[PDB]
Amino acid sequence: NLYFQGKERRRAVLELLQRPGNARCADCGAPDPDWASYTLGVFICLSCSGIHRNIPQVSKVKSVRLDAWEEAQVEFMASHGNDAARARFESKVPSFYYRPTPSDCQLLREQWIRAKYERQEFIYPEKQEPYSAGYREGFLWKRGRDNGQFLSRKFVLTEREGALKYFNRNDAKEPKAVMKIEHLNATFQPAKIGHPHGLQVTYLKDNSTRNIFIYHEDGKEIVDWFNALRAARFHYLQVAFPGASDADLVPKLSRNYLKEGYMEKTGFRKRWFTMDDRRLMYFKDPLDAFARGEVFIGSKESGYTVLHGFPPSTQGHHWPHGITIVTPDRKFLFACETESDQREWVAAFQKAVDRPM
Ligand SMILES: [Zn+2]
Repeated sequence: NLYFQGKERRRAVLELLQRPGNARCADCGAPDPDWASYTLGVFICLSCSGIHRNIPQVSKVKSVRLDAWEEAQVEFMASHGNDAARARFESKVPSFYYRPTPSDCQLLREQWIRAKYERQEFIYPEKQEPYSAGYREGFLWKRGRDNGQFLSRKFVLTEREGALKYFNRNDAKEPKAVMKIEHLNATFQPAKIGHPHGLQVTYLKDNSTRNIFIYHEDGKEIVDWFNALRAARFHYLQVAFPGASDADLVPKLSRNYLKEGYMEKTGFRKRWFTMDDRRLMYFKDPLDAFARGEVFIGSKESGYTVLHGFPPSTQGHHWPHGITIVTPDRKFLFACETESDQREWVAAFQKAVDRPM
């Protein structure tokens, strides 16, 4: 009964999706993947399948449900799969190495797939040296301090000195800037930086917060920089926090910002705000080289409250939608342009409020 034959082959491959090990995209972790690399033997989301197609000499994809399958292809998935791929392709992933989520930028999702399956960095660990050696140097494009032009500059990350440094566009032996690892936070910001490989590096200098904005033409190179920076952070935290587990530390290597955007602050004046964990920073503009100031936001239990609207007898022209933050010592007033802005900011603030000290 050929109908039964066809049906059985179809339900065989579907049943593989219905294995717990295959319940999430192999690459980004999105639930319920619908596609497959029948050459890598993994189940993946639509988005990751699109990336896989761009490495055709490595990965060939089909829809699990909507494409025709050969017995041997189904058999290959059955002998392989996502657990198998974890053991094979993620065998030697360093603890510091950033693993992308579905909301990450394309660069990170793409480079993850390439690192695992193309370059096979976690099968052959000598390939990990760019981000594992505690020393890395190379050229990067850096946004001008006070202008929008990028200049190519030599950067050096040196664990021995606990710093990232760059140099002038000259022969000089002494760096232009030294950025200490202890308070360095690197996040990818392609939208903001206006380059798909745009990396923001934010650090503490002379008890003030500073930003640089850099990129490399090559996706691999920038992502190597990023992971090198994480390595340095990790090795730092390990020293700083004896007895802390890997899991304790890894979430601290770098931190995406809870929320960023324009708000008005007390007259009222528009500033670009950035919520970094418990630290609400502001700037004149997103590409400002320095923080103009900062507000700390502790726990509800520590006397912090987030309230909607403005207090009675608030005066001025402002944006319509107010937020008040009550601290044990002070009051902070903000005005948001829109309600969704307000809702968004309220929630970010509340995240800090709701989290114990
Ligand atoms: Zn995916």
